[PDB]
Amino acid sequence: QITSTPIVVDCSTYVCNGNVRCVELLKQYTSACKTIEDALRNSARLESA
Amino acid sequence: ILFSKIVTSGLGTVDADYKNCTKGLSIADLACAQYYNGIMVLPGVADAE
Amino acid sequence: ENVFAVESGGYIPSDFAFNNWFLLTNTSSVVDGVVRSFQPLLLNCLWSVSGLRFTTGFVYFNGTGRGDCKGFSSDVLSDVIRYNLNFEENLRRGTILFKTSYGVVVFYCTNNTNFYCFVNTTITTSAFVGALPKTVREFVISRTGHFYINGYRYFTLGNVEAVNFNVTTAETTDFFTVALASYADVLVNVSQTSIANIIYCNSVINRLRCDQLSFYVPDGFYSTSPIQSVELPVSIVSLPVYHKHMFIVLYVDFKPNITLANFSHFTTKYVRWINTGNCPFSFGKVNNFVKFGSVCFSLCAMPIVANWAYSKYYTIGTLYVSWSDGDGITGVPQPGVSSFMNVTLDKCTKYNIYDVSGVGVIRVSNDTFLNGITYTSTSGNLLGFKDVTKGTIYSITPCNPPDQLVVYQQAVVGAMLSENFTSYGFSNVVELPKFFYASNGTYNCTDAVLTYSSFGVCADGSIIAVQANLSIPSNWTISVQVEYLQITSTPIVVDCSTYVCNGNVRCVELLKQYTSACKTIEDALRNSARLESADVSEMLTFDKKAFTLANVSSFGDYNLSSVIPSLPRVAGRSAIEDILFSKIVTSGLGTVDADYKNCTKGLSIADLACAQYYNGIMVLPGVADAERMAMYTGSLIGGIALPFSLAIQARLNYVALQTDVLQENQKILAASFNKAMTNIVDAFTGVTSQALQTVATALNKIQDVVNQQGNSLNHLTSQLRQNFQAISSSIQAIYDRLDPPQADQQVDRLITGRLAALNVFVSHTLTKYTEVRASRQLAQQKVNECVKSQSKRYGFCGNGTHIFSIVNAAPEGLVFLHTVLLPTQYKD
Amino acid sequence: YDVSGVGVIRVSNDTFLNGITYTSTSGNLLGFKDVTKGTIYSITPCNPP
Amino acid sequence: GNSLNHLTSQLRQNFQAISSSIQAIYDRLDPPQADQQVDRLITGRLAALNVFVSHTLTKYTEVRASRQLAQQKVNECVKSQSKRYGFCGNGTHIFSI
Amino acid sequence: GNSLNHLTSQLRQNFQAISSSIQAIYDRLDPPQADQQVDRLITGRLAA
Amino acid sequence: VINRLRCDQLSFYVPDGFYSTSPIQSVELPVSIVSLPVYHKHMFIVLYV
Ligand SMILES: *[C@@H]1O[C@H](CO)[C@@H](O[C@@H]2O[C@H](CO)[C@@H](O[C@@H]3O[C@H](CO)[C@@H](O)[C@H](O)[C@@H]3O)[C@H](O)[C@H]2NC(C)=O)[C@H](O)[C@H]1NC(C)=O
Ligand SMILES: *[C@@H]1O[C@H](CO)[C@@H](O[C@@H]2O[C@H](CO)[C@@H](O)[C@H](O)[C@H]2NC(C)=O)[C@H](O)[C@H]1NC(C)=O
Ligand SMILES: *[C@@H]1O[C@H](CO)[C@@H](O)[C@H](O)[C@H]1NC(C)=O
Ligand SMILES: *[C@@H]1O[C@H](CO)[C@@H](O)[C@H](O)[C@H]1NC(C)=O
Ligand SMILES: *[C@@H]1O[C@H](CO)[C@@H](O)[C@H](O)[C@H]1NC(C)=O
Ligand SMILES: *[C@@H]1O[C@H](CO)[C@@H](O)[C@H](O)[C@H]1NC(C)=O
Ligand SMILES: *[C@@H]1O[C@H](CO)[C@@H](O)[C@H](O)[C@H]1NC(C)=O
Ligand SMILES: *[C@@H]1O[C@H](CO)[C@@H](O)[C@H](O)[C@H]1NC(C)=O
Repeated sequence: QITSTPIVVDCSTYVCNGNVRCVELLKQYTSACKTIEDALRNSARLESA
Repeated sequence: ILFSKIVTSGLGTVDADYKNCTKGLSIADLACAQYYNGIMVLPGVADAE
Repeated sequence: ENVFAVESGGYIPSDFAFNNWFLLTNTSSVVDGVVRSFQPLLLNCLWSVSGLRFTTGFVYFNGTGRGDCKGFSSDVLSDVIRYNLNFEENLRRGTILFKTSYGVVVFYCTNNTNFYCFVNTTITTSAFVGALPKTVREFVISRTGHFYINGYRYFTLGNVEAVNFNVTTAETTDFFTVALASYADVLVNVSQTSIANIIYCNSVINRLRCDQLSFYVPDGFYSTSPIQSVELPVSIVSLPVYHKHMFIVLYVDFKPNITLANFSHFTTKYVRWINTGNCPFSFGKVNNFVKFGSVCFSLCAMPIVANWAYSKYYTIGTLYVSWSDGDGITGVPQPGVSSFMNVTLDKCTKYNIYDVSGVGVIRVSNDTFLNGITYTSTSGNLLGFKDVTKGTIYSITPCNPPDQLVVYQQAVVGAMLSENFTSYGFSNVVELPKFFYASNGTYNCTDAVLTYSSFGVCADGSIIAVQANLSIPSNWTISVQVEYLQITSTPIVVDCSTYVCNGNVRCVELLKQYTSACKTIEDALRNSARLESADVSEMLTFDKKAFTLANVSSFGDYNLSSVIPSLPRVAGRSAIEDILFSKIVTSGLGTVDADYKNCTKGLSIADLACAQYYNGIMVLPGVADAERMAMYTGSLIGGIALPFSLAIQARLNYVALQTDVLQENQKILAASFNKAMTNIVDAFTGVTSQALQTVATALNKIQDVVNQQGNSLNHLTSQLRQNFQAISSSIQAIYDRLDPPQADQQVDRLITGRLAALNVFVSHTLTKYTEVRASRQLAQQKVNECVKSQSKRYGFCGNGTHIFSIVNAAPEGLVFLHTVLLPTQYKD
Repeated sequence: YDVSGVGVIRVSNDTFLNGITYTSTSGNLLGFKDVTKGTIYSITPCNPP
Repeated sequence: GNSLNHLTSQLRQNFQAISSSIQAIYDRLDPPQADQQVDRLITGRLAALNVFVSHTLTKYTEVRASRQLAQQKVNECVKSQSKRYGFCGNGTHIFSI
Repeated sequence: GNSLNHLTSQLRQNFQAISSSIQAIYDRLDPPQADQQVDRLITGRLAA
Repeated sequence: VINRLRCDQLSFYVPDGFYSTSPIQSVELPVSIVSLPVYHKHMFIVLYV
């Protein structure tokens, strides 16, 4: 096996399914999105390089 | 032959093509079902070419 | 005067110092940190009125009464009025007057009756309200009636039309600025509970910054979903039924008389003096197509509660409902056959199709499925439906699915999309095999900077794919190239008990039942930190004599002045590293230095480094201390010095004998060296396409690497607010409210939450370390292959023919100053 | 101010205008103002690790 | 396939909310109680997402070893004759494609 | 040792459910509510 | 103290290293309260059994 296929997720769209009020409420979970999607983006970058 | 013998899994597609996704002409195939949840399968690094 | 011209669009001019603009709050003002919040900071007017012209003079929220606004004006309804004073007698004398929809209110304060403050009200009555703080200097009123002093909400007046002063200055020096404000939402750099500076969440890039809590943005492919329309048309689809209606109407009358009339479809009506109670539905909201099998109403319990001034509550009665689940009862917005089907295509539309409710864009589809009526994905979202009246199949695509942006030099250059039209103000759209790509570039560029797995984007945003006598150069130029490699991560350790139980002794004594939970966490952290310290400690060799060969005199015409580690300790940091450490903006989210000597001595309120220490998040001292790094790098520099230009000439000789060690060429190459050195120190200090772009990349990568640690730390220290479905977020408050039997049944939720939080944070740590390890091994390899040696491959040690390389300390990392030769000024 | 807790209370020489209760990101109180005298009392937990 | 299905199916469960659809919640109740409903869903979604991250990171670190091995095996047995038995197959190596 | 102990001890916690044991919880309640009770145990055990 | 630590390790041997610990707060504590001024109109509720 040489490579997986990199995946990326988008926090707010997954969690709130696009309800604007839910997204306004998700701001209270400080950095709760950042630390997920960063841990996916950086690994995808490493796999590509 | 290998590419024909190995069968993709209906649990989740692992390569997707987004450009037709928002056109609405048809009910979405599994790739756009995922894409409406923000799961965005990226193009594989090692293209067959 | 620090008074300013507000710019068109209501922006504060970015260099304003805010020297009295307190951040307003209803509670618990913060000490330090980046916050994202709504605040009244979009200004319709600011005018400065000096003591020469203090007069009585009301202001309405419609802006009438305003003075000569400075710089800009607008006539929208402002929501708030902010008064910034400069005269110390403040509100101690004179009075504030207010107009309300049913009377007049006046605020005054008196000591001789400290200044205890009172209100007079006429539809006449008076009330005690509070006491004047030591010096009011800024104060604010909301149109809804909240009154704020020095940022804190003291009382409410209800809705107010206009505000007025019976006030005069003490001296001709004095003036006050009055400004009409409305809410923006903003990112604020708070320090010492002062504002330092802000950014508005206006533009897209500012949306990113406003939702990464980061003033810097790295380069990379950040995703977003564009904001939806504030309003929607409504569509409804139903199965045809035999139509019949019942009104349910609740009548209220009182004096300090509730009745039900007559006490397949139905609807509900309700008709400074209703709550949902324990019912799993809300009166009125029942109309929103909730279902029941049957329903009964009687004078679960919905108490009807009168309020006075939002200050007293009186349960004037209770309505009881009983309901069965099932169908045949639904809300309907209006009261014998055939279903309505008001459906709008293309417009993003709230829908209730077959009692599945959502938002999306409905469209006609060419698909023809004989089975079914609604089609769903595995996630349970509605995808499409069949009009039973016709067999028409419709598809339910959500509006604004996520895009991916390309950010470079803190600008948006390009955007991948799933649709063929431009957006965001970009110019042209090209179709690539799996997506569209909008941008503003023109495709003349030939060299990318970002690599989307298999594509490049160049500075314009143009996507590019990537994969007889001779004109020998007459001369070879030298150039400099920079690599940054991360080499360590600063270990963190958590005291599991003091984090989870906050030190409350009952909680600590409860935690013991969570057998070995804390052990297997803190043990994983400790073991990682040991390994980190050992693996770095072993890597930093030394040799005293080899180091001592390094001195700036001992290099002739090649001016390494900025690299040679400074005279202290064996040494101090060298000038380039000094530049970097001053250049990198330290994170506002998580301080990764520590000093615990001060955290209890208490002379000043705890700064972040102690604030996160009280929860046990003990940042350990770094394993690669500055002095040791300087000593190592010095030993390397003296190693490569080991005549100083004669070794260089030996290399030039090898790469081209007859040209590159001619004395004139030697001198020229010394000049080229000094030039390149100067150009890079220029680029690091402030204001080339294969040179300074390397500097840009290294500064980006370093700022990124700092930022990602700060955010990992802030996740953990921010989950302490989260109440995990318990009565309240503070353990002490719970034990005050409950007897131990119920107290434990509540506190078990906080414990099972916070242990999840730690079992995540440990994962962030251990994966970060495993990413670092590969980098450290690679850096070691590059030390062996390309400073202590001469490279035998292009590219691996700079794009160029190898001559020599140089090593310096940097935030958690090493910088390699490679140098290489390039062909130049060809002759046939 | 209806925040209940345990701590050492100590007068502190730092002075501010804004606000009343000073709190960290974790929501622990770090110090409170005396409205009547303007001294700021810092709050420090007993037995930090 | 299993990893993606698990992730995209956690999205269906109700995590002790009244309903697994956010629009249903905001339709049925009044915002101050609907919020302390929806915070259950939000926490459950975040949990599942943070599991899926760990599936991805483990899969990457497991494949990294295999890739580095494959690059070693090619650097041997195609660019050269092999110099040992067994490493590139039971028998005496000649070449590999 | 500690790894495996931390695994096996999670069964004792009731995860806010009425009881830490499935038989008891399914005995004392009616199925359409015992089921959404035991949901809590399921989710807790999976996270462990 | 070392036994107090062992009781947290659930082990009779404690490998050499650095371990985090916290001393124990005292068994009795002064109550202290601070409040804004308010108009007072105290009421009793007294239940008799
Ligand atoms: C302190 O608490 C009060 C309420 O507890 C906050 O006042 C509320 O502020 C929001 C926005 O800041 C107001 O919402 C606005 O209402 C108008 C109604 O016409 C609407 O047009 C706007 O689009 C927006 O929805 C809200 O009405 C107002 N009052 C209440 C009772 O909610 C105040 O902001 C809080 N202060 C801080 C610093 O948090
Ligand atoms: C947030 O504001 C603080 C000041 O309140 C900034 O800290 C200062 O920043 C300047 C640069 O503008 C440095 O020269 C000072 O040494 C810093 N002093 C202190 C005490 O912090 C901080 O940099 C600001 N944050 C950002 C991202 O700009
Ligand atoms: C504000 O409202 C009052 C009464 O509605 C009116 O007299 C006044 O002229 C208004 N101001 C402006 C600028 O329209
Ligand atoms: C109005 O305020 C004044 C002082 O500002 C006070 O003397 C007077 O009693 C107040 N009016 C009433 C009706 O209490
Ligand atoms: C792109 O170009 C057009 C016209 O040149 C301009 O209106 C638009 O703002 C530009 N956008 C960016 C991001 O450069
Ligand atoms: C796709 O976009 C290009 C330009 O971006 C345009 O010329 C072309 O007509 C579009 N094709 C379709 C099918 O929309
Ligand atoms: C090198 O450059 C610095 C820059 O200020 C200069 O002061 C110094 O004289 C130069 N030469 C040496 C040998 O350091
Ligand atoms: C830490 O304590 C020492 C004691 O001398 C003091 O000099 C230093 O300034 C203190 N640090 C801070 C941030 O107050």
